[PDB]
Amino acid sequence: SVFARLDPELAAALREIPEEFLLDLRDISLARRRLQILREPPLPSDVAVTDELAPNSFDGTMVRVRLYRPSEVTGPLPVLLWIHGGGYVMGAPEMNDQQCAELAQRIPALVASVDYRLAPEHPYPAPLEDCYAALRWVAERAEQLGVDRERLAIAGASAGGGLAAGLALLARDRGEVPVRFQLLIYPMLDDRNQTPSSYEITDPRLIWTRDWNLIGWRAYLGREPGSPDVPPYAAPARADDLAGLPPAYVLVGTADLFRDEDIAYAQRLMQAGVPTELHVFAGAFHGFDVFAPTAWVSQRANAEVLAVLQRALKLA
Amino acid sequence: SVFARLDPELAAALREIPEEFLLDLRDISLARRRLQILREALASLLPPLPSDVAVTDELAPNSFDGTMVRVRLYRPSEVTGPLPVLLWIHGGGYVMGAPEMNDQQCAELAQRIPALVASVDYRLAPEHPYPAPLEDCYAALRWVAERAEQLGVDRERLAIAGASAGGGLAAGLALLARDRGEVPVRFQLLIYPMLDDRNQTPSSYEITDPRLIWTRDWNLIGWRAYLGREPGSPDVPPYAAPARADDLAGLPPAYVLVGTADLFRDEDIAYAQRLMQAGVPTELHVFAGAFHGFDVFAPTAWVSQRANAEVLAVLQRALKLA
Repeated sequence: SVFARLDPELAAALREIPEEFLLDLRDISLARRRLQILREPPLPSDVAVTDELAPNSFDGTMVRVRLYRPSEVTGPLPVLLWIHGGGYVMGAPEMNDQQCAELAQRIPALVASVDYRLAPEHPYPAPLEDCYAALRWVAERAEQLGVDRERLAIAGASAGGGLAAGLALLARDRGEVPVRFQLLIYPMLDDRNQTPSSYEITDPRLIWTRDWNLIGWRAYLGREPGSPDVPPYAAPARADDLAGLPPAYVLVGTADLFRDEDIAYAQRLMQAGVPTELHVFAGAFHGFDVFAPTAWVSQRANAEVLAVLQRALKLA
Repeated sequence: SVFARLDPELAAALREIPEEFLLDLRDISLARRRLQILREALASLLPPLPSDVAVTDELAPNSFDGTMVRVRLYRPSEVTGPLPVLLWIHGGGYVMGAPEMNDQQCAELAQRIPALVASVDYRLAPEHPYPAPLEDCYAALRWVAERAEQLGVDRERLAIAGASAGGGLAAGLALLARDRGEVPVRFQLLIYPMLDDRNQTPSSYEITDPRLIWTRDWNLIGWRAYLGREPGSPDVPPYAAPARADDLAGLPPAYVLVGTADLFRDEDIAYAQRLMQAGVPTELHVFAGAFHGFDVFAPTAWVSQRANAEVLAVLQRALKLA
């Protein structure tokens, strides 16, 4: 009944999750250590996984970038900068090792996954400047990394899709690093929590609720959600001028808190002349693609993300 | 340049069409000829209709005015048990087209879903304005449901579908069928539907060159013919222009497809999002750099193949036995 608006296969996947495994953002610290304990087929043997460090001139820190290199392939590689989710307050690149290694192999591409700092300890702009530092490092060291600087895509899921959208705006405005494509998977990109869908999801059995969203945005901004003059890099839904952004793909489910902000952002990209594909999946919840990967709709989503990245990052 | 916003493979397809083959809606008889010529150019490049699909014509009674509506049936031979049914409604801006224009698409859907496909020969504007064309589709829907046990079809697996003007008629038919409460509809498949007469969305101003198939001016002429009133007039019924419908709750689950370079981009996105907000399960797919009719004008393009494969996959899933 909490599951009533879901694709029946997705409802069945969500029913098999024990109540004690669901997110509780009362205590960020517990939710994290509980999540990392939770997580723990092995990774492809033709993908080399290494950790590198990128200088961040924001505060002079070093950002860890986890690289996934397809060992088989020859010639220079396109690159996918991947940004993980977790509501700006949790997650690590390791949570997406499986997906990143699969994309490295199948695109094929060098996948560079950003170990960005978390809120509330490191609010905006720190986590986005971490992503920008990673992007700048890939671009600058392209020949050393054996990548084509002109085939640089950025991608993220949820909070990571918000960071990816804000990275596209920030990269465009700074005029240093060209970005070929942006792949936004159910991006968390509107702090205001005023869309119809932002009121529709309140039960923690649906993964990401309005209550979790308010806590995540409050931590990330260090300001109340919907505060005046939140920078467009922090909450891309607020960005007025979207002209000259990279070609985009946006995916979201109809049973996602972010349905309405994701549709509005994709439509505004289109109205600013940015080439944009938008796919809204019927009865799909937040994280359906990774929490229920055997569902017919999840397989369609995962096959499509691969197909659009193959096409976008393909040599001319 | 006119083709600047298009996927390069789609721009290549449109560059190949001679200027003299394009639609001119300022003369409806000329437009019907231009479409016959385009229809021949497209069909030229396609294989023959499958041999295992029987194509026949039947008549459905229309109690609106007592006329009979031709319904063109596409029956896959290799399936002897109960079939789902797809009611197909062709495009043509409410002023042109015939079911024969989609013989290839309907025969392939009948074979591949598989389903009985029933294609509506609705009357055209301006000779037969709203509501006649929609009541023709309603008469066809009612006939399929009533005759189901002799057609050998499952009336609990009845989908309605259309392209462009046919997608407007399909959306209007879902509303009319919901409100009359006689015939349950499992699914509505709307391909770049023409469903807002008001022409006030940003995308409705973006396409003015006839080389991009459907322009603002063609849209205003089509709507004017269909309504028998100026487009954007007050009180246009929601059945005639579904974008105007206030309450979308209880409509059949939906699939909506449109390209970013379609006049209908913004009305299609808005209709799909309003379905989702009314609790109707809805899939929306907007294809980057795709023009109006990209799926039939440029079927070999990568984006066209993805669109055609997805329409099939979605219908197979919506119409399969539980």
